This record gives sequence, C-alpha cells and structure tokens, in this order.
Amino acid sequence: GADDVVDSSKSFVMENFSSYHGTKPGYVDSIQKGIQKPNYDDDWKGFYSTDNKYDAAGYSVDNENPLSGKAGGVVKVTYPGLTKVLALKVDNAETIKKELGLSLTEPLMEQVGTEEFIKRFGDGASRVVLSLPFAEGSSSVEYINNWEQAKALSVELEINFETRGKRGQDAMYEYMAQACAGSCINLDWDVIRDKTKTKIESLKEHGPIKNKMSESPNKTVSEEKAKQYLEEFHQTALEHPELSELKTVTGTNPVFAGANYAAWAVNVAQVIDSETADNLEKTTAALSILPGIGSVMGIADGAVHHNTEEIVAQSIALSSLMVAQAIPLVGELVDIGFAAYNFVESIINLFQVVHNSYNRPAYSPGHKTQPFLHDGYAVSWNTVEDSIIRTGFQGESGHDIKITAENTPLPIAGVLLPTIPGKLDVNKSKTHISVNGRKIRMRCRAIDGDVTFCRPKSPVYVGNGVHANLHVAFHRSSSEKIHSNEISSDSIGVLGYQKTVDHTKVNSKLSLFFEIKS
Amino acid sequence: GADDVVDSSKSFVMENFSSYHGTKPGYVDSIQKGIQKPNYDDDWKGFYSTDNKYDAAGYSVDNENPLSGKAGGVVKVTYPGLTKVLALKVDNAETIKKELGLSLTEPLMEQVGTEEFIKRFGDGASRVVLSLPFAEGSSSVEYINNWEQAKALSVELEINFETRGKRGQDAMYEYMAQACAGSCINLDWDVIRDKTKTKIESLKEHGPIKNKMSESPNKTVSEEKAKQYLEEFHQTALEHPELSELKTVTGTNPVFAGANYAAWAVNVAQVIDSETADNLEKTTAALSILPGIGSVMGIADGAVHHNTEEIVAQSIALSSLMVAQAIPLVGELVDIGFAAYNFVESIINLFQVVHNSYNRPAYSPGHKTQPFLHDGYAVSWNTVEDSIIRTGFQGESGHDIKITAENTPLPIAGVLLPTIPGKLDVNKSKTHISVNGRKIRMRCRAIDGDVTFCRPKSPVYVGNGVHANLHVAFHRSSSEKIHSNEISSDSIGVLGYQKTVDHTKVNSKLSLFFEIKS
Amino acid sequence: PCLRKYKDFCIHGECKYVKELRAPSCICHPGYHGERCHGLS
Amino acid sequence: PCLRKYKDFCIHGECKYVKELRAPSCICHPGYHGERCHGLS
Repeated sequence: GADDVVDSSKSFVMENFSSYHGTKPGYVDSIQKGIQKPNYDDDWKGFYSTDNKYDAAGYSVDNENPLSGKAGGVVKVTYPGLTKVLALKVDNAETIKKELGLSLTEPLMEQVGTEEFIKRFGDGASRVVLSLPFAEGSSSVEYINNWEQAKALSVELEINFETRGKRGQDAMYEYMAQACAGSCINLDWDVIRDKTKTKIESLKEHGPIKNKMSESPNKTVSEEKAKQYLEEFHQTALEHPELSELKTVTGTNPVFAGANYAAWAVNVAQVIDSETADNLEKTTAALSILPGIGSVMGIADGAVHHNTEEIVAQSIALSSLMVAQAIPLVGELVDIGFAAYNFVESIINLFQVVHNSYNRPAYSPGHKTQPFLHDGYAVSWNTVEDSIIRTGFQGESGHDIKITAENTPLPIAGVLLPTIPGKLDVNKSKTHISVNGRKIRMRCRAIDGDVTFCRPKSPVYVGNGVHANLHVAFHRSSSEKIHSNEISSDSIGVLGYQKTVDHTKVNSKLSLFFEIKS
Repeated sequence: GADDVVDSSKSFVMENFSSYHGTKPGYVDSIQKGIQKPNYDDDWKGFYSTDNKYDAAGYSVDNENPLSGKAGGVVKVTYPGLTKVLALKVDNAETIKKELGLSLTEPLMEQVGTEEFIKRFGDGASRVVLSLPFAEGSSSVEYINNWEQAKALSVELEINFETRGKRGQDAMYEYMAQACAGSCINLDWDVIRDKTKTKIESLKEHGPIKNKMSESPNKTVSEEKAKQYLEEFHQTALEHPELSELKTVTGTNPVFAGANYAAWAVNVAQVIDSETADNLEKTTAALSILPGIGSVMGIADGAVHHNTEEIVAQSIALSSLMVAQAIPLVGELVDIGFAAYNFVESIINLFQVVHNSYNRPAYSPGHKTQPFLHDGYAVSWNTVEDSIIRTGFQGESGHDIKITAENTPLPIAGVLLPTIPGKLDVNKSKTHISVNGRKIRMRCRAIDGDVTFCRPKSPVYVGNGVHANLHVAFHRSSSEKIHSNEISSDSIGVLGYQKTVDHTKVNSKLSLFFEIKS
Repeated sequence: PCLRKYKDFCIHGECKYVKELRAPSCICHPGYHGERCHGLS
Repeated sequence: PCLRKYKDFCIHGECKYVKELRAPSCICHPGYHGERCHGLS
C-alpha cells in the first residue's frame, strides 16, 4: 500500500529541483565544487537538505563546539533535469519498505537510488528525493538525497557567515532574523556589543557604584545576605542615567525586579569556576541550564520586552556588573575578568537563541494542542480538530478540552461559550465535563445571543491526580458559513476559582482559541 | 460502512442483558414497576443506563438541587431474552445514519427500535441497545435504550439511599466508596459529623481560644490585618489537645499552613452573606468556586492526606472556628450561626466530591497524555501510543514528548533515558528535540548500561510562546520480549534548570511514565 | 451592571455579568486573553 | 561519586552522576518520581 506511507498530496515532480544545505565551517569553498559522501538505522545514509535557507543556516555551526562556535554558511543545491519529491507519511524504513514492497534486507536510501525505484516511484524523473516534515511544529521539510544521485547536484553559494568575520555567530542570527523582518526581533549585535562595553565602564566609574562597591563584604558570605547586597547594588546601579530606559521598562513587571537580577547574579557566581570561566563553550554551557534568565533578557508573558539595542545593552551591562559583585561572595575564581569578558559573550549567545525562538512561527498558549497555563490550571484542546469549528453545513460537532491543575484541588465554576445565533449555538444536552470518569451534566443558559454560560450540576475540581474533559457540543441551524464580521470572539472561556483583579471579583479565565473553517 | 461507526470488538449479544439506572428521589418505588417515557439532537431520545452501578448512583440526585440535594437510588434493569449491544465509534447521529444507511429524516433512537434495524443489526436479538463510552477517562459505558423496547425491561432495586435517611448525600457516597474498598478513602461521615460537633464546642470552651477571641477587633478591618489575626488564632487553636493529630500532619506541608487556613477563612467570609448563609444550595455553590480548599481537606501532591475520620473532623472543626472569627472582620451577616451550621454541611459535601474523584481510577501526571507539571514546566506524551514502548520484535520506534513552560524562558539541560541493552537502546541519530520548528540534534551517551543521557547541541529554552517536542527513538536488537525483572525504571527523565534540593545541586526532573507492551 | 458598576473593566472584550457566579466577565475579542482581555496571543 | 559524596541522595532510585551537567541524578524505580525519587505516582 503506497498510499499508506506516501503522502501524494505533498509528492510532486519539478524541473531544476532546488534545496538548501547548512555547511559547517571550513567546508564552504570545498562544497561549492560538488556533493561528495564522507547510525542505528543504516537506511537513512544520505545527503540532507531543506526547503528553508534559514533553517539550513542553523546547521552551519561547529559540530565540535555546538553552543558557541562560529558559523559556516548555506549553499543552494540543484538537480539538473527532473526530480521526484516523494513525501513520506512515516520515517520508519522497515514499515516503508514493506508498504513499498522493497528489499527488507538492504538500506532504504540505497534502494531510492536504484533505477528500479526511480522507475516505479519516479513518475518520470531522473532521481527521487525523500521528503519528510522537518520537525514537529514546522512547515519546512527535510530532503533526503541519495548519495549517488546527489553528485548530479549543482552547488551555488547563498550566504557565507565566516566571510562576514562577525563575532560569535552574529552573522548567522542576523540572517535568520530576515525570516520575519521582510513580533520580529531584528537586532544589531555589533551595536549591542558597543553599547554594553561603554555602559559597563561608565557604571564602574560612577560615584554611587564605587560607593556601594565599598559596602561589599568582599569575602564569601551566605547567599541570603549576598542577594540583599546585590539587590541594593541593583537599585543603586539602576539609578545611573545610562540605564534610564531600563529603570522604566523594569519597574512594572515582577520578572524584571532587582531581586531577580540578584538571584541570577548569585546563580552565575555559584556555577562558574576558574576552569569554566576560561572557556567560552564551557561557560555558555553552565549558564544555559540556569533559571531566571528571562529576567535579564526581558522576556515574559510570551513577549520579548527588551526589543531594542539600547535596552538590551543596558540589561546585559547591569547583569555583568552584578555578576562581578557576586563572584567574591560565593564564587571561587579570578573575581572579575570573566564578567566583562566571557559572561557577556555567552549571555549574548543565549539571547540570540531565545530571540530566534520567538521569531519563529508558533502556536500560542491555548491554540491547537498547546496548553494554556494560568493560576495553577493547565487546559488545552484534546486534539487539533477540536480547536477547529467548522461551518457551511447544518448540524452538530463536539469539542474536547483537557483540563487539570498542578497540585491542590482547584475548581471549575463553569464555561463561557461564544455563539452566533442560527449558525453556532450550544447543544445544551450534548455538552458536559467528565471528571475522572464521572460524567457531569451542565446547566447552560444564553446570557446574551453572543455568549452562553454553562455551569456544572455537581461541583468540579481538578488537580494532581484529578483530571477532566470538557465536551462542548455545537449546533448549526443555517447551512450558511459564518462570516468574519460575525465572529465577535474566537475563544472558549473556562472559568476557574474566584479572585480579585484590580478591585473586582472575577473568575480565573483559561482560554482555548479556535478557528472557524470549511 | 458499518465497520466505520460500529466497534464490533465491543459489540455482542447476550441472554438477560442487565444494566443499571440512577433513579432520582421520589421515583424509587414507581420505577420498580416498569420503564416508562415522560434536546437539540432529537435522535437520542431514550432511556439511559450504564454498566456500572456506582456511576449510576451518581445520577440519583435532585436535578433541581444538584449540588446538595438528597439521593434517590439505583435499580437494575434487565431485558428478557436476547439483546444486541451495538457499541458505537461515534456519537454523531447524522454520521451514524449515513454509514448505517438509515432514514436521515427521522430520529436515530426510533430507528433503533424498528424491526428493520433489529433485523439487520440485531444479529438475532429481540431488541438493540446502543453503547457508547460513558465518558472520556472511564471504562464504563453508556447504554441508550429505545423507549418502546425498554418497557420490556424488568426493574429490580439495587440500593435506595433515601431509605438510609442519612444526612445530605452520605448514603450515596458511602456506596460509591465501595468501588475501591473491596488510595481508597472509605470514611464514616456520621462519625465525622459527631467528632466535628464535639470539637467545635470543645474549642469554644477552651481558655486560650476565648482568650484570643477577645483580642479580636470584632468590627470590619482590612483583610491584610484580618489574616494576621486568624493566623495567630490558628496557631493558638491548633495547640488544643483535641486537634493533636492535625498539628502533626500539618507542620510539614506548606499547603496545610495556618496562613492557608487563614486566607481560606477570609475567602469564605467575603462571599457568604445573609441570603447565601441561609440556603444550603446557595452556600455550597459559593464555597465551591473558592481556591485553597485543599488546605482544609488535606489534599496535595496527588494524595488525600486527611485519610481518617479523626483528622477530617479536626480539620473541619478548626476551619469552622476560623470562619466564625472571619465573618465580623469582612463579612456582613448573622456573624456565627452559619459556621457551625451551613458551612460545615457544604464543606462536608465538597470533601465528599473530591474524595470521590481520588477513589476513581485515573492516570497520574506524566502517564498517557496527562501532563506533568513541575517547576514551571509542562511536559506530556504527544499521544497515548508514544507512552507505549513495544517489545518482542527487532527494530525502531519513536516517541514524541510535548514540552513547554508557563512564562519566562526555562532551559532543558538534557534527558535521561532508561535502557535494557540488546532489547532497548537509544538510537542516537533518530533522537532529537525541535524547538518552534528548529530541529536540534542531541549528543547522547550511555552513562551506564541502565541509562543513556542525551544533551541538546544548541541550548534549549521553552516558555510562553516557545514550545518543543522531544523525539526519543528506541532500537531493539533482540526479538525477545523485555521481562518485568529487567525493567529497572519506567519513566523518561527530562531535566530542566539546576536547583538545590536538600543541599545538592540537581536538575528539575520532569517524568514521562511509559508502559512496555506487545 | 456592566453599564454602571463594571464599566471599563473589560479592555479588549465585551462585558457580560454572569448572574450565577455574581461577577462580571469579559468575552475577549479575537486573539485577546485575560480576565480583562488585556493581552493579545 | 554516588558512592562517596551523593550516597543516600536517591531514595527510590539509582544514583547516576551526570558528568556533563556535573550533578547526580536519580533513575526512579517503576512508579516513582522526584529529583530524589521520593514519591510514587
């Protein structure tokens, strides 16, 4: 059954099939002459490319020093004549060979290169290239070329990061930022490096800073008393004119509090030692497994708040001055050289990794199967289809929402359902919540014509070991499709316990966003 | 296509098909004479029963006063002769009729009662009964009987709660507790009612209590200052000999702290008013949407810690005395009558609901698709199949684990994979984590022969808007099935940031439990 | 009650008093979230 | 290192020092969880 493993919708033949390849450093010039060959699944031996040059870029780092090496480049490889791209529904070679009726006793990619396979599944092309979804959470695909067929490729250079001779991996990430800059963080790290250096020296030569630097006990102390110094040093340091903009964007969000920079400074001091502090790979390595970084990065609530070269520089500068105060209080090394040197370099690298994550497309909390985590609860659509509300027909549809809580028993007061009378109304009887098997019916009631409210008949609690599934049933009386202007809200509001938000008693709202389709 | 909507594996014919039905109060005697007939989907008009008498019990409450009414009973209904149970793969009548080729212009349950349907799908029986999974998260099924065919049923009584004349719904929950008592909380609420009453009066007549009762400002005050009084009152009250056992089981867990009973007392005071305080339904209603109840229930970490009549009584007693102190400080009613009266009754009812949840079978955090929520992270198996590791064959298998974090950027240091050499080893190359589309490879390494450790090549952070999918690939060299004794660990340890647990720096472990099968 | 007492409570959403629970609510406009529909995403 | 320094750290699990991260770890026995494999579930 070829229809069982080959996704024909995504399979096709084209003239001059082109793709991209991430080229490690030192291989940029050599690869521009031809594709040449040098696991537990011998079947996938082959040359790998991708339909996305930006993803391809990601693969241009030293496999030796993966965290903080230098970048190589990206090349565009093209096949002359016709090439068949056979997209696959699975990545299990054994299962593929069975369903495709092949030699179960030989590697898969080698059979993909034989004329027998190129004849049968080739639909005309000179060679075949396997195509599998790049990864979970992406639209890009991964092209697996047969080693033999791949010598036929024509390599042309697209970008060369090493050629830009830029610090760390700046060139590489500057390139990837283009993906969205056609949120979208497109920063100039050179500028950020400049501003940071300038500010670190300015802070050091500031009266109050020096003044506070003296109040430092300067020898190892308990981390409880250390934080208190750093927090005070923080408040003081943040007063400096150079850091004016940080003082402002920082005063509101708790994540960005001085206590947070303080605990961060201490964490760093505790894990870096003379050995580590000397090596860039080793440092970045230690730093990357520490919590509280969003505090210095200005990342919280699904957003990168430190969106400018100016603020980014100010945050790193402050973090570096703090780390320098922290080292003698609980560290064990050459007290400061690290803070303005390696620490800045590693941290800059981590910022770049996280910024890259936010620039990439993604589903927000409550969308598709992504959980929405709020006030101790964790809700999400059972499946992607559940998040999709179809229209243009008369009839029912049901929607499952997984709900649970982190620990102690938390209530579920009821649920708010957006409605469009005639095209989308709540089926009051096919709608319920089941808590650990207990199917509990709900008392629904159209508050407005815009929203119905359903409340469980018997109390509903969720927690560690107590999960529930809310089943929203919709009914359509008109076979006319819902029109955009009609959509007054695109989410289902599950209500938790009663809290006090800005002086008003309201219930915790956990949102499950949906999409109207068909 | 009948095979598309009828689950034949769960379909069958049997002599004297019997099932259970939850009977509302006032209908216990009448229903024992015969099944007689009295939504948006007219198709499911019918008499509903279930294969589980305990679930059936749940449905014996006043539909009028669903939260705290009285219980009716359960009856066993049997069909004479042969009955065909046609289990269905879906609950969409329209889809069922199409695939079963029926009149799309008439209700479903009515066609299920016609001889035409009883002939075709009946496989011999006199009538057919539809069977659908009771709910999500249960093994019980729901039987939908045709109204006509159901007069043929023979009703025999199983249990009558109203006949036990027990307070609230005690009879009903005592019955349900039997489900596990063949954790398993099987309490004697009569005893708990006794002990609570005795303790409330003993506390009231205790010197220190009266002594502290006087330090009460007795008129409305800020809730900040109110808590402080209640917390002090708490510490004092907890000293009383009657509450010795509570003082002990409470001193360790933070959830059970005096601050927690204090904030609870205040919450209650703030939502109950003269109207509410007078009605049992209205009270229980208000109470049920308040957080912090696990504090008085002694529920936390997936366990009901207040497992005895004695401790349960002590907790409720203390909670009642506190609520009485709280009322004048922020309430607005007949100051106390409520606390020893209605409050105790409602709270007792809520305890019963939650205890019932823990007695019911359920998947713990990290099992099947249930998320494991720890240190800000939220991980879980992408699908149920992912949580199942098969054996008894040579070859691969892949396993997806959804990972994310509530807010700020949290790291993923790497992952610990349990292994059984020869039967289950890590496929180092088919194993990776993809963060928002970015496929990141991993450096794996057998620490022991018992566990391999994989670390991401480039740093991995997850958070609000940054999700990831860890793909563990397993390889089998022996076609011999893994034997129980061999299984030295049944979970995958995803490591988060580095914390300090009991003096040792360790990484946050988020566990995904699996099952070896086939 | 959304007119008088709970006016301006809801930011990016429509105010609807939920009688049963005796509290206002905010039906967040497309893409917004929050008790007061303060944020987008 | 599990012998000397990190002895008794792991409750219901086997201690394994993870060199890369420079810290011990506990491979929880069937059904246990926790950094120290303290709890069942």
